Amino acid sequence: KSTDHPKYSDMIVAAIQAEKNRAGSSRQSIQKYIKSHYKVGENADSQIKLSIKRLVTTGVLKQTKGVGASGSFRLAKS
DNA sequence: GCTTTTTTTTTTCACAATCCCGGTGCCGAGGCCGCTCAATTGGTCGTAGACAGCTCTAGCACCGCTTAAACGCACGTACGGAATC
Ligand SMILES: [Ca+2]
Repeated sequence: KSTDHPKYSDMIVAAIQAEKNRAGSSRQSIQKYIKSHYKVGENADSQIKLSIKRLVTTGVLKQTKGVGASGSFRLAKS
């Protein structure tokens, strides 16, 4: 029953939930949609990718396709 | 989830065009022939260039500063392209 309060992971729950029920939000896609006056100028997104894989493992996130040329990971309903 | 609607299918039917065949007939690809001139045979005679030996050109290697240009990095404007009509 430990409430964890992440930083960049909080940043991706708004970047995942900004689009709804159709599987269209990728690491490459999210990084260009989220890069607005806060984050590390360069290689901030490597931690974006670490945040997303750990978010998948909590159970909040799922995937249909991912990495390379195309992807999509979105919030599996609680 | 449930009707109650659009949206996108699939299906079914009639029709146009193309496709494949054998039948037919015409002519040019193919080969033969008989001749001829260009390739071959064997010859002389000259030098183009292969090769050895030497010169010394200029390409390579290396080095030590002095910036100028490349890098990367942040930021956001005007650009590309999706949408509409
Ligand atoms: Ca000869």
